[PDB]
Amino acid sequence: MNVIDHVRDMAAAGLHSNVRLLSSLLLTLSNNNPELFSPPQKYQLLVYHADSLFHDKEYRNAVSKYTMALQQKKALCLPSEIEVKYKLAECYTVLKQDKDAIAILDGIPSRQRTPKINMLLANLYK
Amino acid sequence: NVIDHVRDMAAAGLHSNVRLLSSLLLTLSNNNPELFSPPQKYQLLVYHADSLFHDKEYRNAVSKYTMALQQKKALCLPSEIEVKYKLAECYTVLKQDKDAIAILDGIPSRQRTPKINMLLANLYK
Repeated sequence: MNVIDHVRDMAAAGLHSNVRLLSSLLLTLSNNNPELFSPPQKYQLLVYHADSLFHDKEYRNAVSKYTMALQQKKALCLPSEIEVKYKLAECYTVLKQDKDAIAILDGIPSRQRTPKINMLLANLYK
Repeated sequence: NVIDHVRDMAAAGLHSNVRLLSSLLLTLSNNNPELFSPPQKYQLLVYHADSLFHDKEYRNAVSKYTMALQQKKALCLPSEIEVKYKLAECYTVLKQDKDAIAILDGIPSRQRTPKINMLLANLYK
């Protein structure tokens, strides 16, 4: 297996605390040793970390990581872009930035929107 | 930070927990010999060995414990005397009496706690 695999596992088992401190350290290490991780791996790392930040309820931090993740995604069973946007939207909502929550969701092609994503939108339109 | 966190989980008694983490941290440290302070490396090792000890992997604990002491010689931190104790506990369970005795005997008498004196006494029968 692999270090990031282990972070995804720990993520699964819900050791959020651990994922946070480790992914954080991993990220620090990544900015100092580029190509210790592959671009797909970096995306994974960012999502796991942001998810972590999110569960810990530090939304502004999560927001920046999420948007960083999406940037990475632009470059070319990984976390779905659509899953990330959803949580991003959630962060914005709690932060009372609905303009921004709406934007990210609305930017998802209508045919690609999930029931969950449509609920959120619906609520936002109020 | 990180090392501090592992400490807290250990204290909390969340052992099967710290094993996974400390393990991954150890392998990382090894690959980035400059990622962690010598003092922090020591902590890691000790904490990992303890988890290896809660899970009952004594031979493996012995290894980590001895690497710990081996490191603490290059030099907050867990008592070197407490490590030596746990180390002797492993040898004992493993029935390596000679090795248990040696490590305890090697502690200056002035510094030997009741626990240690008892283990020794037991081992001397």
